Amino acid sequence: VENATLARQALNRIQRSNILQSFKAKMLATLFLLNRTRDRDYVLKFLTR
Amino acid sequence: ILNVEAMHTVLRALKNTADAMERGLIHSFLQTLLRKAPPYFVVQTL
Amino acid sequence: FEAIFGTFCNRLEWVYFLTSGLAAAAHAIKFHDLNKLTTGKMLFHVQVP
Amino acid sequence: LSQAGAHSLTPLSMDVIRLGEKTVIMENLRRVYKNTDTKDPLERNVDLT
Repeated sequence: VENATLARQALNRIQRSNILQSFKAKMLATLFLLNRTRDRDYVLKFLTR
Repeated sequence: ILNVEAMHTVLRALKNTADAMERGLIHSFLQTLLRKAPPYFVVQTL
Repeated sequence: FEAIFGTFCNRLEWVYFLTSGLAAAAHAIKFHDLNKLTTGKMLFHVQVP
Repeated sequence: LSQAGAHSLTPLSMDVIRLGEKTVIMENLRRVYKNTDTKDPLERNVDLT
């Protein structure tokens, strides 16, 4: 949902490279929620996301 | 059922056509707006 | 002597599928002859904007 | 050119903001562009050297 793509849309090389870069960022950035932080607004924005 | 399917197809095609025409008018309006818009720093300096 | 007091059974707490919130996840219909189907696929008359 | 649009009004809900006697409409365009085939022209590419 961060990069505008669907199932029927074909993908270029650099688009998938940015997909994998966001994978490598977000697998480490938000792996564990209740282990790292306990801010109310962050968990609320997580559930909204 | 073939007349039913043809009528259903042409009505959903024309409805999608009208809504896509409206979306394209929105898009061309936004394109003209972003073409005729300097950024913040230009008008702030001015 | 020795005393044996009131014996206690486990009064089982019941549970139903439509009572919990997971029935708000799906739309469950009841079919009467499900074993007769080889396979059935559902079509999606999907338009694209 | 201002002889157009007289006697025609309707109420409609959209969010405003108050910035020092300036009341501004605020409105995003994901609703007009979700499940589409063209990227939204507000999603811009910018070069830096």
